[PDB]
Amino acid sequence: MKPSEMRNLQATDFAKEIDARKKELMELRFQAAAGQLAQPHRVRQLRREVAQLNTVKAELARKGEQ
RNA sequence: GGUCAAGAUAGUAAGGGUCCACGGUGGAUGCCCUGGCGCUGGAGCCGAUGAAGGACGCGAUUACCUGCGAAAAGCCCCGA
Repeated sequence: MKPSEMRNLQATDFAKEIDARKKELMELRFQAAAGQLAQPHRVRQLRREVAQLNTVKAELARKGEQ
């Protein structure tokens, strides 16, 4: 989610922890339009995760090279 | 009482007038402020690591605005 158990992983996993959510974030987005989205928040969350799932990855891009 | 004659005179308002009562219209007036004006002082550059100012977007529902910008009404960190 954010702690040292987020970065904890592989760069590729970051992607996996990305390209998988936006796979949920889709089926969700579909549901909505199809009517049944009972997890309005899920959306916002899943989303918020992807944010972190990059901000971090991005924090590395400078720590270990400057 | 009456009839006849001669006189005189009022009343009704279709509509109007003045005044009062009560209303409608309309926004003056008074009180108020979520908005302005001036002077004093403070502060005084921004931009190819891409401005100024904008287009299209982001929301469970979003047309206007606001904040942002696909990491999209927000993401990390430090403090409070």
